[PDB]
Amino acid sequence: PTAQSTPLTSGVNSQEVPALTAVETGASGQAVPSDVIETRHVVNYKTRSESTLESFFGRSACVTILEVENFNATTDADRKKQFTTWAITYTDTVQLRRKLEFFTYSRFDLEMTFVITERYYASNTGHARNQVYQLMYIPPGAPRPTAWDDYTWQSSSNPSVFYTYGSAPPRMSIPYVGIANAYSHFYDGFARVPLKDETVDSGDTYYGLVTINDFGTLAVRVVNEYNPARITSKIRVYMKPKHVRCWCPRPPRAVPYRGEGVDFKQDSITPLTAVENINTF
Amino acid sequence: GLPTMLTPGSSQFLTSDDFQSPCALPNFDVTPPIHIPGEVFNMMELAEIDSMIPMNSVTGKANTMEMYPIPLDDKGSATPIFSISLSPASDKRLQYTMLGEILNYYTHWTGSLRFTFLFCGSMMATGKILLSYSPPGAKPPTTRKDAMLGTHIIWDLGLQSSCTMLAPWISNTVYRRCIKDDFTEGGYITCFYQTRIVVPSGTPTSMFMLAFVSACPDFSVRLLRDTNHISQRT
Amino acid sequence: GAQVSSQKVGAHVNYTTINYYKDSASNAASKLDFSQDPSKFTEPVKDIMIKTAPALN
Amino acid sequence: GYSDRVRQITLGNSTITTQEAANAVVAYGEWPSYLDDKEANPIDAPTEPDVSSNRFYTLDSVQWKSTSRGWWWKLPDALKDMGMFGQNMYYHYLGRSGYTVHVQCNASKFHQGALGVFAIPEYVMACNTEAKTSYVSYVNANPGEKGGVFDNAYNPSAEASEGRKFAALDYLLGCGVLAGNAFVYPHQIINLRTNNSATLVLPYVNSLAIDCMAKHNNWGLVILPLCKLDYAPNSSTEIPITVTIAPMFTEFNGLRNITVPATQ
Ligand SMILES: CC(=O)N[C@H]1[C@H]([C@H](O)[C@H](O)CO)O[C@@](O)(C(=O)O)C[C@@H]1O
Ligand SMILES: [Ca+2]
Ligand SMILES: [Ca+2]
Ligand SMILES: [Ca+2]
Ligand SMILES: [Ca+2]
Ligand SMILES: [Cl-]
Ligand SMILES: [Cl-]
Ligand SMILES: [Cl-]
Ligand SMILES: [Cl-]
Repeated sequence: PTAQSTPLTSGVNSQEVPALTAVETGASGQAVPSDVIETRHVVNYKTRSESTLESFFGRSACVTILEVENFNATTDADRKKQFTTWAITYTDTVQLRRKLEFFTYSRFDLEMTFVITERYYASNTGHARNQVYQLMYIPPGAPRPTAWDDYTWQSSSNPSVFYTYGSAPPRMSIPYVGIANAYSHFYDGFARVPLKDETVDSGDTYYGLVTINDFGTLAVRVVNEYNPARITSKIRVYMKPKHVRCWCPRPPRAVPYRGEGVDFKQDSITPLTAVENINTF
Repeated sequence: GLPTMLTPGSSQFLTSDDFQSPCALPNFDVTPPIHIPGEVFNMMELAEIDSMIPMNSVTGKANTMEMYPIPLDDKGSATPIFSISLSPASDKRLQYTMLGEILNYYTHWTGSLRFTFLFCGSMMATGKILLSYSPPGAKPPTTRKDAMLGTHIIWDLGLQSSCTMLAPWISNTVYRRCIKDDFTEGGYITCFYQTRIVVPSGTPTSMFMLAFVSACPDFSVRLLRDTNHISQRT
Repeated sequence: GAQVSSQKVGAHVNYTTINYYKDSASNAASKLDFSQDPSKFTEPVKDIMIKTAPALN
Repeated sequence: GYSDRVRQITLGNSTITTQEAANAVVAYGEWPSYLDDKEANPIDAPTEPDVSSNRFYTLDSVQWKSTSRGWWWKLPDALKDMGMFGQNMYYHYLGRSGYTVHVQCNASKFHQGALGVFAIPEYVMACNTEAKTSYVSYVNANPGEKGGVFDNAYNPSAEASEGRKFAALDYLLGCGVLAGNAFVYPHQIINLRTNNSATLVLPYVNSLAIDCMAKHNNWGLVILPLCKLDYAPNSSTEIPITVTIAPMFTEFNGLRNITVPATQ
């Protein structure tokens, strides 16, 4: 299937007036060039292949950067650097989020890919053997680690991937896991109804998708015990929506995000650059 | 084992690759689908919807609701009412339309652009307005007598509120670039009083029209890219 | 269970797919779907509007 | 004889006439309907109140002035205190509804102005404090039939506790997108020289078959003056905008004692 060909047409002198309409109806303009000019025949062999939803979304996008370290930790703060936990979301970054938010609702499987990088913290503390990483998906309710070597990492039921530094970026598919019939990109509501004369706090409650969304937690550790040389790591998380359906198109984000909601920032709500005059080519 | 030999590309992560991968949640039972209204299949479906051009984005009106309405009056000036380049991805006024926003995820565009004008004066206001598209390579039109040598429509104001002017696909290249570019310049859209707006007494002598842009069914885009319209601090 | 399908044309043409995994979520991209109905957004009107006829009669 | 400008709508015991319409919109080309057995979720026999609830309710009128920046309502919030619809809504955990929205604004052949009338699925709006995100009280999110107004200024609160309302900034559609692109949503325009009414028929829209009406608004209704009201003899004149909405194909599940939401 191709985009529209142009038919051979000459002029008109007619009570048929395709150039006029009434957009008050909620209909967009419909007229095409053959309605208002003399046209030649042009066969259109060109297709809209690359603007299908699958084509538009068919990219692995970075959604977050996580940090983990491997060293001899002697303080609570340093023990907490030996592993990391991250609430799974696309709202840490802006690019994939903005593309998804052309739509109100979506349904897709997810390809997740990871890029893992290291550097030496210092040069005077010898070397470090090649590191193995554990990335554990903790679904809502499953116990979260409090130490890099606690019982949770045995991962009998949670899916884990063990990644060997220098190997191909690890990758796995996630089904459409939504508890509704589609994912909601926008939710105009609350998680509960506050009732007349209840003692529950109404002063510090939130609004929208943040009150209801929970895709669980990614937990990452270096499996190796400490070397004399401290190693610091970054884990870049990539998402590609595949087998995509979307519903109810929206105007795209016009101004910077300032969090997980639709809120905007007072110093960043002037996207247009003023033109010199209404008559500026 | 089966003798194999690794080729170039082995172990790379290409972000536009299209491979199978093991499922982390095997034999998961997805929520059954239901019919939801408003399913979209193609971004070009969204490009065919009219959205308002912020045509009057001048100092004091840019980034206000007053950036959209195009000033009209009953004075019959020979000066153009508005003038804009056919640069639908890169122009300061077209880039933030729905079509402009979609084009800024692509490198290449082709096809015809539809400009629909809604007159929002009183019922008692009459007028004739010339809407012109001049393909590029000549003096940009600043007078009606130059504008009327191009592709144009004479709009008679009346019961039918709206008039559609086409910028038909007229290009050397098969695609134009979604950037400001001399080689793929699109030409000039202008607007003049053909007669003038006339009102009787007890009627506003100044008023507005709204300009909408949409893609025609001959329109398509290529070469997915990141937009310059969203960013974040690092 | 090999699927043979048309490739997207290049400069100047079938390809073979076998699914290796028991979960459809594991599969490569959905095949090109050229489905469209812009009218649900561009003309969602109750009464048919004929382009050549007046929008308001 | 039959005209795109002249329409009658009857639902239950209620009828609307208009002699200056501009066709009617059916959002996403889909008429509302009851929930099919093959898409159903809650298993209790639903209440289908039909004519008691599926009828035109007229909200308090608002005044269009040369200085008005616009109006918003949420649905089903705007109808929560409307006759038997409100009673069926609050006696049940779950509800679904379509709507006929009829926006009414007449003037004269000497007045000018244009209202954009938009039906927005999941109309999530920005909060009015930069100390927090997504920080809106239930009471401010759910004003009922009075709805709210847009502003042309954004003045977020000094203290988080004072900013728990929508920053309904007109040109960003109160949600960080440009208002000029609102036409991607089901809409009509009331252009005073052309028409005195807008009619939008809305199916139920959600990622679920049925949901908690007291927790979740499915639709926003936005009325924006695209072109300001002008009248040469009196620039300070006001003309009413009247909103009349009929629930359609209403269906409720999970009957119990009545929901009485917090009012402060
Ligand atoms: C992350 C970082 O900046 N590391 C730097 C360290 C540390 O600052 C100190 O070793 C800590 O005391 O110092 C170096 O001179 C080193 O050890 O060779 C360079 C190295 O890049
Ligand atoms: Ca063709
Ligand atoms: Ca017509
Ligand atoms: Ca012709
Ligand atoms: Ca009944
Ligand atoms: Cl272990
Ligand atoms: Cl070890
Ligand atoms: Cl109320
Ligand atoms: Cl209360």
